[PDB]
Amino acid sequence: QNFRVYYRDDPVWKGPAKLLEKGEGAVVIQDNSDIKVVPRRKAKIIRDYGK
Amino acid sequence: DCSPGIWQLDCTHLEGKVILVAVHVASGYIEAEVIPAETGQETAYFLLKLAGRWPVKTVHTDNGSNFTSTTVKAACWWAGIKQEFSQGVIESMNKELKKIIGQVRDQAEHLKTAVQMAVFIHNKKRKGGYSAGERIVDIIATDI
Amino acid sequence: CSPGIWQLDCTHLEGKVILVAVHVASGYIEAEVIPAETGQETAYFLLKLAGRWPVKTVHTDNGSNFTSTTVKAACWWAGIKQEFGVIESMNKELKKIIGQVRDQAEHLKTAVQMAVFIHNKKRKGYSAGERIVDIIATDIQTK
Amino acid sequence: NFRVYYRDDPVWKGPAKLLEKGEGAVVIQDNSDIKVVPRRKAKIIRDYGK
Ligand SMILES: Cc1ccc(C2CC2)c(-c2cc(F)c3c(c2C)CCCO3)c1[C@H](OC1CC1)C(=O)O
Ligand SMILES: Cc1ccc(C2CC2)c(-c2cc(F)c3c(c2C)CCCO3)c1[C@H](OC1CC1)C(=O)O
Ligand SMILES: [Cl-]
Ligand SMILES: [Mg+2]
Ligand SMILES: [Mg+2]
Repeated sequence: QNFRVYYRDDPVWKGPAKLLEKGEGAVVIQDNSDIKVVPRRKAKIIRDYGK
Repeated sequence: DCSPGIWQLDCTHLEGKVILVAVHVASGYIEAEVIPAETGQETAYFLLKLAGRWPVKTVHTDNGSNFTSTTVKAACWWAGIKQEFSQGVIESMNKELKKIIGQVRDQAEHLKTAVQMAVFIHNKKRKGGYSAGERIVDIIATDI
Repeated sequence: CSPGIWQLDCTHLEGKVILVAVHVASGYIEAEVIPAETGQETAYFLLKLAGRWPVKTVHTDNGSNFTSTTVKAACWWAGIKQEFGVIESMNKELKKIIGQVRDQAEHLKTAVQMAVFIHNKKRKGYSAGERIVDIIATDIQTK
Repeated sequence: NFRVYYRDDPVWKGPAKLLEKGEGAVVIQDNSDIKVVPRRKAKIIRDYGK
Protein backbone atom coordinates (compact mmCIF):
# COMPACT_ATOMS: atom_id res chain seq x y z
CA GLN A 1 0.00 0.00 0.00
CA ASN A 2 1.89 3.06 -1.22
CA PHE A 3 0.97 6.30 -2.88
CA ARG A 4 2.28 8.65 -5.53
CA VAL A 5 0.89 12.12 -6.24
CA TYR A 6 0.12 13.58 -9.66
CA TYR A 7 -0.65 17.27 -9.73
CA ARG A 8 -0.92 20.53 -11.66
CA ASP A 9 0.72 23.83 -10.76
CA ASP A 10 0.05 24.86 -16.30
CA PRO A 11 -2.54 22.28 -17.40
CA VAL A 12 0.18 19.63 -17.84
CA TRP A 13 0.16 16.85 -15.25
CA LYS A 14 3.32 16.48 -13.17
CA GLY A 15 4.54 13.53 -11.15
CA PRO A 16 4.91 11.09 -9.64
CA ALA A 17 5.80 12.87 -6.42
CA LYS A 18 6.20 11.59 -2.88
CA LEU A 19 3.28 12.23 -0.54
CA LEU A 20 4.48 13.96 2.61
CA GLU A 21 1.18 14.89 4.27
CA LYS A 22 -2.50 15.20 3.44
CA GLY A 23 -4.81 17.82 4.91
CA GLU A 24 -8.42 18.78 4.33
CA GLY A 25 -7.36 21.54 1.94
CA ALA A 26 -3.90 20.74 0.62
CA VAL A 27 -1.31 18.03 0.06
CA VAL A 28 2.39 18.51 0.75
CA ILE A 29 4.55 16.63 -1.76
CA GLN A 30 8.19 16.30 -2.79
CA ASP A 31 8.82 16.29 -6.55
CA ASN A 32 12.49 15.39 -7.06
CA SER A 33 13.92 17.61 -4.30
CA ASP A 34 11.45 20.53 -4.17
CA ILE A 35 8.68 20.44 -1.57
CA LYS A 36 5.39 21.88 -2.78
CA VAL A 37 2.02 22.62 -1.20
CA VAL A 38 -0.77 21.74 -3.64
CA PRO A 39 -4.53 22.36 -3.27
CA ARG A 40 -6.45 19.09 -2.96
CA ARG A 41 -8.49 19.77 -6.11
CA LYS A 42 -5.29 20.03 -8.17
CA ALA A 43 -3.85 16.69 -7.00
CA LYS A 44 -4.54 13.01 -7.55
CA ILE A 45 -3.24 10.69 -4.84
CA ILE A 46 -2.99 7.28 -6.51
CA ARG A 47 -2.13 3.98 -4.86
CA ASP A 48 -0.54 0.96 -6.54
CA TYR A 49 -3.88 -0.87 -6.41
CA GLY A 50 -3.02 -3.60 -8.89
CA LYS A 51 0.34 -4.34 -7.18
CA ASP B 1 7.90 -12.86 -13.84
CA CYS B 2 8.00 -14.46 -17.28
CA SER B 3 6.40 -14.43 -20.71
CA PRO B 4 2.69 -14.72 -19.66
CA GLY B 5 2.62 -11.06 -18.59
CA ILE B 6 4.70 -9.23 -21.23
CA TRP B 7 3.09 -6.97 -23.85
CA GLN B 8 4.34 -4.57 -26.54
CA LEU B 9 2.40 -1.48 -27.58
CA ASP B 10 2.91 0.87 -30.52
CA CYS B 11 0.97 3.21 -32.80
CA THR B 12 0.59 2.98 -36.55
CA HIS B 13 -1.31 5.20 -38.98
CA LEU B 14 -3.75 4.75 -41.86
CA GLU B 15 -5.97 7.28 -43.68
CA GLY B 16 -4.82 10.03 -41.29
CA LYS B 17 -6.05 8.06 -38.27
CA VAL B 18 -4.11 6.76 -35.28
CA ILE B 19 -4.23 3.03 -34.49
CA LEU B 20 -2.99 1.88 -31.10
CA VAL B 21 -1.91 -1.78 -31.15
CA ALA B 22 -1.05 -4.12 -28.27
CA VAL B 23 0.61 -7.52 -28.81
CA HIS B 24 0.98 -10.31 -26.29
CA VAL B 25 4.54 -11.19 -27.28
CA ALA B 26 4.50 -14.90 -26.38
CA SER B 27 1.27 -15.73 -28.26
CA GLY B 28 1.09 -13.15 -31.04
CA TYR B 29 -2.39 -12.18 -29.83
CA ILE B 30 -3.37 -8.56 -30.62
CA GLU B 31 -5.83 -5.85 -29.59
CA ALA B 32 -6.19 -2.52 -31.37
CA GLU B 33 -8.30 0.64 -31.27
CA VAL B 34 -8.56 3.71 -33.46
CA ILE B 35 -7.94 6.60 -31.06
CA PRO B 36 -8.87 10.25 -31.79
CA ALA B 37 -5.43 11.66 -30.85
CA GLU B 38 -2.04 10.11 -30.06
CA THR B 39 -2.01 11.41 -26.49
CA GLY B 40 -1.09 10.20 -23.04
CA GLN B 41 -4.77 10.34 -22.08
CA GLU B 42 -5.93 8.07 -24.89
CA THR B 43 -3.01 5.68 -24.33
CA ALA B 44 -3.67 5.50 -20.57
CA TYR B 45 -7.36 4.74 -21.18
CA PHE B 46 -6.42 1.92 -23.60
CA LEU B 47 -4.02 0.49 -21.00
CA LEU B 48 -6.61 0.50 -18.21
CA LYS B 49 -8.96 -1.47 -20.47
CA LEU B 50 -6.23 -3.94 -21.44
CA ALA B 51 -5.15 -4.42 -17.82
CA GLY B 52 -8.72 -5.23 -16.77
CA ARG B 53 -8.89 -8.10 -19.30
CA TRP B 54 -5.47 -9.80 -19.01
CA PRO B 55 -2.78 -10.05 -16.29
CA VAL B 56 -0.57 -7.32 -17.76
CA LYS B 57 2.76 -7.20 -15.93
CA THR B 58 5.18 -5.44 -18.30
CA VAL B 59 4.56 -3.17 -21.30
CA HIS B 60 7.40 -2.51 -23.77
CA THR B 61 7.15 0.65 -25.88
CA ASP B 62 9.39 3.01 -27.77
CA ASN B 63 9.91 6.58 -26.49
CA GLY B 64 6.88 8.15 -28.16
CA SER B 65 5.68 11.03 -26.03
CA ASN B 66 2.29 9.45 -25.38
CA PHE B 67 3.99 6.37 -23.91
CA THR B 68 6.37 8.41 -21.70
CA SER B 69 3.60 10.76 -20.52
CA THR B 70 2.63 11.42 -16.90
CA THR B 71 -0.89 10.15 -17.52
CA VAL B 72 0.39 6.74 -18.67
CA LYS B 73 2.70 6.61 -15.65
CA ALA B 74 -0.38 7.02 -13.45
CA ALA B 75 -2.23 4.24 -15.27
CA CYS B 76 0.66 1.80 -14.95
CA TRP B 77 1.18 2.72 -11.30
CA TRP B 78 -2.49 2.12 -10.42
CA ALA B 79 -2.76 -1.09 -12.47
CA GLY B 80 0.57 -2.53 -11.32
CA ILE B 81 2.31 -2.45 -14.71
CA LYS B 82 6.06 -2.07 -15.23
CA GLN B 83 7.11 0.05 -18.21
CA GLU B 84 10.18 -0.74 -20.31
CA PHE B 85 11.51 1.53 -23.03
CA SER B 86 11.29 -11.16 -29.29
CA GLN B 87 12.61 -7.84 -30.58
CA GLY B 88 10.66 -6.04 -33.29
CA VAL B 89 7.50 -8.06 -32.66
CA ILE B 90 5.05 -5.14 -32.54
CA GLU B 91 6.65 -3.53 -35.60
CA SER B 92 6.15 -6.78 -37.51
CA MET B 93 2.59 -6.99 -36.19
CA ASN B 94 1.79 -3.44 -37.32
CA LYS B 95 2.78 -4.40 -40.87
CA GLU B 96 0.78 -7.64 -40.76
CA LEU B 97 -2.27 -5.81 -39.40
CA LYS B 98 -2.08 -3.18 -42.15
CA LYS B 99 -1.79 -6.00 -44.70
CA ILE B 100 -4.98 -7.65 -43.46
CA ILE B 101 -6.78 -4.29 -43.23
CA GLY B 102 -5.96 -3.62 -46.88
CA GLN B 103 -7.37 -7.01 -47.84
CA VAL B 104 -10.75 -6.32 -46.19
CA ARG B 105 -10.85 -2.51 -46.42
CA ASP B 106 -13.51 -2.33 -49.11
CA GLN B 107 -15.90 -4.46 -47.01
CA ALA B 108 -16.65 -1.64 -44.55
CA GLU B 109 -17.21 2.08 -44.69
CA HIS B 110 -15.23 2.92 -41.55
CA LEU B 111 -11.55 2.25 -41.01
CA LYS B 112 -12.26 1.21 -37.41
CA THR B 113 -14.58 -1.55 -38.67
CA ALA B 114 -11.85 -2.95 -40.93
CA VAL B 115 -9.33 -2.67 -38.09
CA GLN B 116 -11.45 -4.90 -35.87
CA MET B 117 -12.19 -7.35 -38.68
CA ALA B 118 -8.43 -7.58 -39.20
CA VAL B 119 -7.77 -8.19 -35.50
CA PHE B 120 -10.39 -10.97 -35.54
CA ILE B 121 -8.87 -12.54 -38.67
CA HIS B 122 -5.37 -12.47 -37.18
CA ASN B 123 -6.31 -13.84 -33.75
CA LYS B 124 -8.47 -16.68 -35.08
CA LYS B 125 -6.14 -17.98 -37.80
CA ARG B 126 -4.75 -21.40 -36.90
CA LYS B 127 -1.07 -21.58 -37.83
CA GLY B 128 -1.00 -25.38 -37.95
CA GLY B 129 -1.74 -25.85 -34.57
CA TYR B 130 -3.50 -23.26 -32.45
CA SER B 131 -4.45 -19.66 -33.17
CA ALA B 132 -2.96 -16.67 -31.38
CA GLY B 133 -6.28 -16.29 -29.57
CA GLU B 134 -6.10 -19.90 -28.38
CA ARG B 135 -2.42 -19.54 -27.48
CA ILE B 136 -2.84 -16.57 -25.13
CA VAL B 137 -5.70 -18.24 -23.23
CA ASP B 138 -3.67 -21.46 -22.94
CA ILE B 139 -0.54 -19.62 -21.75
CA ILE B 140 -2.37 -17.56 -19.11
CA ALA B 141 -4.53 -20.39 -17.74
CA THR B 142 -1.48 -22.60 -17.29
CA ASP B 143 0.23 -19.75 -15.42
CA ILE B 144 -2.63 -19.50 -12.90
CA CYS C 1 -21.98 -24.50 -23.98
CA SER C 2 -20.69 -22.30 -21.16
CA PRO C 3 -17.34 -21.34 -22.81
CA GLY C 4 -19.11 -19.25 -25.47
CA ILE C 5 -22.21 -17.70 -23.81
CA TRP C 6 -22.41 -13.94 -23.16
CA GLN C 7 -25.06 -11.46 -22.00
CA LEU C 8 -25.04 -7.79 -23.13
CA ASP C 9 -27.01 -4.80 -21.88
CA CYS C 10 -26.77 -1.04 -21.62
CA THR C 11 -26.91 0.94 -18.39
CA HIS C 12 -26.80 4.70 -17.81
CA LEU C 13 -24.73 6.96 -15.58
CA GLU C 14 -24.20 10.74 -15.84
CA GLY C 15 -26.23 10.82 -19.03
CA LYS C 16 -23.71 8.46 -20.64
CA VAL C 17 -24.38 5.02 -22.09
CA ILE C 18 -22.35 2.09 -20.77
CA LEU C 19 -22.43 -1.09 -22.83
CA VAL C 20 -21.65 -4.11 -20.64
CA ALA C 21 -20.81 -7.68 -21.70
CA VAL C 22 -20.74 -10.47 -19.10
CA HIS C 23 -19.33 -13.94 -19.66
CA VAL C 24 -22.12 -15.80 -17.89
CA ALA C 25 -20.17 -18.83 -16.63
CA SER C 26 -17.34 -16.78 -15.06
CA GLY C 27 -18.82 -13.38 -14.23
CA TYR C 28 -16.02 -11.75 -16.23
CA ILE C 29 -17.05 -8.37 -17.68
CA GLU C 30 -15.98 -5.86 -20.29
CA ALA C 31 -17.58 -2.49 -20.73
CA GLU C 32 -17.35 0.64 -22.84
CA VAL C 33 -18.92 4.09 -22.72
CA ILE C 34 -20.47 4.55 -26.15
CA PRO C 35 -21.48 7.93 -27.64
CA ALA C 36 -25.00 6.73 -28.49
CA GLU C 37 -27.20 3.70 -27.81
CA THR C 38 -27.24 2.71 -31.50
CA GLY C 39 -26.88 -0.44 -33.55
CA GLN C 40 -23.69 0.88 -35.12
CA GLU C 41 -21.99 1.39 -31.74
CA THR C 42 -23.30 -1.96 -30.48
CA ALA C 43 -22.07 -3.81 -33.56
CA TYR C 44 -18.58 -2.27 -33.26
CA PHE C 45 -18.42 -3.36 -29.60
CA LEU C 46 -19.44 -6.91 -30.57
CA LEU C 47 -16.77 -7.09 -33.29
CA LYS C 48 -14.09 -6.13 -30.75
CA LEU C 49 -15.42 -8.63 -28.21
CA ALA C 50 -15.58 -11.44 -30.76
CA GLY C 51 -11.99 -10.80 -31.79
CA ARG C 52 -10.71 -11.48 -28.27
CA TRP C 53 -12.94 -14.33 -26.97
CA PRO C 54 -14.83 -17.30 -28.50
CA VAL C 55 -18.24 -15.62 -28.65
CA LYS C 56 -20.83 -18.15 -29.81
CA THR C 57 -24.11 -16.96 -28.26
CA VAL C 58 -25.14 -13.50 -27.05
CA HIS C 59 -28.28 -12.95 -24.94
CA THR C 60 -29.87 -9.48 -24.91
CA ASP C 61 -33.18 -7.84 -24.23
CA ASN C 62 -35.17 -6.43 -27.16
CA GLY C 63 -33.67 -2.94 -27.14
CA SER C 64 -33.66 -1.56 -30.67
CA ASN C 65 -29.85 -1.36 -30.82
CA PHE C 66 -29.62 -5.11 -30.12
CA THR C 67 -32.31 -5.99 -32.70
CA SER C 68 -30.87 -3.72 -35.40
CA THR C 69 -29.72 -4.91 -38.81
CA THR C 70 -26.23 -3.59 -38.12
CA VAL C 71 -25.92 -5.95 -35.15
CA LYS C 72 -27.35 -8.82 -37.18
CA ALA C 73 -24.58 -8.13 -39.71
CA ALA C 74 -21.87 -8.21 -37.02
CA CYS C 75 -23.18 -11.52 -35.66
CA TRP C 76 -23.40 -13.08 -39.13
CA TRP C 77 -19.83 -12.11 -40.03
CA ALA C 78 -18.43 -13.19 -36.64
CA GLY C 79 -20.42 -16.43 -36.31
CA ILE C 80 -22.51 -15.33 -33.31
CA LYS C 81 -26.01 -16.61 -32.49
CA GLN C 82 -28.35 -14.05 -30.92
CA GLU C 83 -30.95 -14.91 -28.28
CA PHE C 84 -33.59 -12.53 -26.94
CA GLY C 85 -30.71 -11.91 -14.34
CA VAL C 86 -26.93 -12.13 -14.53
CA ILE C 87 -26.32 -8.92 -16.51
CA GLU C 88 -28.89 -6.91 -14.52
CA SER C 89 -27.21 -7.97 -11.29
CA MET C 90 -23.92 -7.03 -12.93
CA ASN C 91 -25.16 -3.57 -13.95
CA LYS C 92 -25.92 -2.85 -10.28
CA GLU C 93 -22.60 -4.26 -9.06
CA LEU C 94 -20.65 -2.24 -11.64
CA LYS C 95 -22.49 0.96 -10.67
CA LYS C 96 -21.76 0.30 -7.00
CA ILE C 97 -18.02 0.04 -7.64
CA ILE C 98 -18.10 3.06 -9.96
CA GLY C 99 -19.68 5.04 -7.12
CA GLN C 100 -16.92 3.98 -4.73
CA VAL C 101 -14.13 5.16 -7.06
CA ARG C 102 -15.83 8.00 -8.94
CA ASP C 103 -13.95 10.88 -7.29
CA GLN C 104 -10.59 9.30 -8.14
CA ALA C 105 -11.00 10.26 -11.82
CA GLU C 106 -12.20 13.23 -13.83
CA HIS C 107 -13.93 11.17 -16.54
CA LEU C 108 -16.74 8.67 -16.00
CA LYS C 109 -15.19 6.32 -18.57
CA THR C 110 -12.00 6.18 -16.52
CA ALA C 111 -13.97 5.20 -13.42
CA VAL C 112 -15.85 2.59 -15.48
CA GLN C 113 -12.64 0.83 -16.49
CA MET C 114 -11.25 1.06 -12.98
CA ALA C 115 -14.44 -0.64 -11.78
CA VAL C 116 -14.16 -3.34 -14.48
CA PHE C 117 -10.57 -3.99 -13.36
CA ILE C 118 -11.65 -4.11 -9.70
CA HIS C 119 -14.49 -6.52 -10.46
CA ASN C 120 -12.45 -8.83 -12.70
CA LYS C 121 -9.43 -9.12 -10.38
CA LYS C 122 -11.30 -9.65 -7.10
CA ARG C 123 -10.82 -13.15 -5.67
CA LYS C 124 -14.15 -14.27 -4.19
CA GLY C 125 -11.08 -19.02 -4.69
CA TYR C 126 -10.36 -17.42 -8.06
CA SER C 127 -11.26 -14.13 -9.73
CA ALA C 128 -13.61 -13.71 -12.69
CA GLY C 129 -10.64 -12.97 -14.94
CA GLU C 130 -8.98 -16.21 -13.86
CA ARG C 131 -12.23 -18.14 -14.31
CA ILE C 132 -12.94 -17.08 -17.91
CA VAL C 133 -9.39 -17.96 -18.97
CA ASP C 134 -9.61 -21.32 -17.18
CA ILE C 135 -13.03 -22.18 -18.66
CA ILE C 136 -11.95 -21.35 -22.21
CA ALA C 137 -8.51 -22.97 -21.95
CA THR C 138 -10.04 -26.21 -20.64
CA ASP C 139 -12.25 -26.33 -23.74
CA ILE C 140 -9.23 -25.72 -26.00
CA GLN C 141 -6.93 -28.20 -24.24
CA THR C 142 -9.49 -31.03 -24.31
CA LYS C 143 -10.55 -30.34 -27.95
CA ASN D 1 -22.56 -17.64 -48.00
CA PHE D 2 -22.76 -13.94 -48.86
CA ARG D 3 -25.46 -11.61 -47.60
CA VAL D 4 -26.15 -8.19 -49.10
CA TYR D 5 -27.52 -5.45 -46.91
CA TYR D 6 -28.69 -2.37 -48.72
CA ARG D 7 -30.71 0.83 -48.50
CA ASP D 8 -33.36 2.25 -50.82
CA ASP D 9 -35.38 4.83 -46.03
CA PRO D 10 -32.30 4.87 -43.77
CA VAL D 11 -32.79 1.40 -42.23
CA TRP D 12 -30.55 -1.30 -43.69
CA LYS D 13 -32.52 -3.95 -45.56
CA GLY D 14 -31.73 -7.57 -46.18
CA PRO D 15 -30.10 -9.96 -46.10
CA ALA D 16 -30.47 -10.45 -49.87
CA LYS D 17 -28.78 -12.86 -52.25
CA LEU D 18 -25.80 -11.54 -54.18
CA LEU D 19 -26.06 -12.14 -57.93
CA GLU D 20 -23.51 -9.74 -59.42
CA LYS D 21 -21.05 -7.22 -57.97
CA GLY D 22 -20.12 -4.47 -60.39
CA GLU D 23 -18.12 -1.37 -59.55
CA GLY D 24 -21.16 0.87 -60.02
CA ALA D 25 -24.08 -1.32 -59.02
CA VAL D 26 -24.99 -4.65 -57.43
CA VAL D 27 -27.60 -7.12 -58.67
CA ILE D 28 -29.34 -8.89 -55.79
CA GLN D 29 -32.45 -10.91 -55.00
CA ASP D 30 -34.53 -10.19 -51.89
CA ASN D 31 -37.72 -12.21 -51.35
CA SER D 32 -38.26 -13.21 -54.99
CA ASP D 33 -37.54 -9.67 -56.25
CA ILE D 34 -34.52 -8.89 -58.42
CA LYS D 35 -33.08 -5.53 -57.49
CA VAL D 36 -30.21 -3.44 -58.82
CA VAL D 37 -28.69 -1.20 -56.12
CA PRO D 38 -25.80 1.32 -56.38
CA ARG D 39 -22.53 0.10 -54.87
CA ARG D 40 -22.51 2.98 -52.36
CA LYS D 41 -25.87 1.86 -50.94
CA ALA D 42 -24.81 -1.80 -50.57
CA LYS D 43 -22.81 -3.85 -48.06
CA ILE D 44 -21.77 -7.32 -49.23
CA ILE D 45 -20.93 -9.45 -46.19
CA ARG D 46 -19.65 -13.02 -45.86
CA ASP D 47 -20.13 -15.39 -42.92
CA TYR D 48 -16.40 -15.26 -42.28
CA GLY D 49 -16.59 -16.39 -38.64
CA LYS D 50 -18.94 -19.38 -39.26
C1 LIG E 1 -7.96 13.10 -17.49
C2 LIG E 1 -6.78 12.53 -16.65
C3 LIG E 1 -5.69 13.37 -16.44
C4 LIG E 1 -4.60 12.92 -15.71
C5 LIG E 1 -4.59 11.63 -15.17
C6 LIG E 1 -3.35 11.21 -14.37
C7 LIG E 1 -1.93 11.76 -14.14
C8 LIG E 1 -3.04 12.05 -13.13
C9 LIG E 1 -5.68 10.78 -15.37
C10 LIG E 1 -5.69 9.33 -14.81
C11 LIG E 1 -5.27 8.33 -15.70
C12 LIG E 1 -5.26 7.01 -15.32
F1 LIG E 1 -4.86 6.06 -16.20
C13 LIG E 1 -5.68 6.64 -14.04
C14 LIG E 1 -6.09 7.62 -13.13
C15 LIG E 1 -6.11 8.97 -13.51
C16 LIG E 1 -6.58 10.04 -12.50
C17 LIG E 1 -6.49 7.28 -11.84
C18 LIG E 1 -6.21 5.84 -11.47
C19 LIG E 1 -6.42 4.90 -12.65
O1 LIG E 1 -5.62 5.31 -13.76
C20 LIG E 1 -6.77 11.22 -16.14
C21 LIG E 1 -7.97 10.26 -16.32
O2 LIG E 1 -8.38 10.11 -17.66
C22 LIG E 1 -7.45 9.40 -18.46
C23 LIG E 1 -8.08 8.64 -19.63
C24 LIG E 1 -7.53 7.88 -18.41
C25 LIG E 1 -9.16 10.81 -15.53
O3 LIG E 1 -10.32 10.54 -15.90
O4 LIG E 1 -8.98 11.56 -14.51
C1 LIG F 1 -21.55 1.86 -41.01
C2 LIG F 1 -22.19 0.46 -41.19
C3 LIG F 1 -23.50 0.40 -41.62
C4 LIG F 1 -24.13 -0.83 -41.82
C5 LIG F 1 -23.44 -2.01 -41.57
C6 LIG F 1 -24.22 -3.32 -41.78
C7 LIG F 1 -25.67 -3.67 -42.07
C8 LIG F 1 -24.65 -3.64 -43.21
C9 LIG F 1 -22.12 -1.98 -41.13
C10 LIG F 1 -21.31 -3.26 -40.79
C11 LIG F 1 -21.45 -3.72 -39.48
C12 LIG F 1 -20.74 -4.84 -39.06
F1 LIG F 1 -20.91 -5.26 -37.79
C13 LIG F 1 -19.86 -5.52 -39.92
C14 LIG F 1 -19.72 -5.07 -41.23
C15 LIG F 1 -20.43 -3.93 -41.67
C16 LIG F 1 -20.25 -3.43 -43.12
C17 LIG F 1 -18.88 -5.70 -42.14
C18 LIG F 1 -18.39 -7.07 -41.68
C19 LIG F 1 -18.10 -7.08 -40.19
O1 LIG F 1 -19.21 -6.61 -39.41
C20 LIG F 1 -21.49 -0.74 -40.93
C21 LIG F 1 -20.02 -0.75 -40.45
O2 LIG F 1 -19.87 0.01 -39.26
C22 LIG F 1 -20.39 -0.62 -38.10
C23 LIG F 1 -19.69 -0.22 -36.80
C24 LIG F 1 -19.45 -1.62 -37.41
C25 LIG F 1 -19.10 -0.18 -41.52
O3 LIG F 1 -18.07 0.44 -41.16
O4 LIG F 1 -19.33 -0.28 -42.77
CL1 LIG G 1 -4.79 21.53 4.79
MG1 LIG H 1 6.12 4.14 -32.35
MG1 LIG I 1 -31.52 -3.12 -21.58
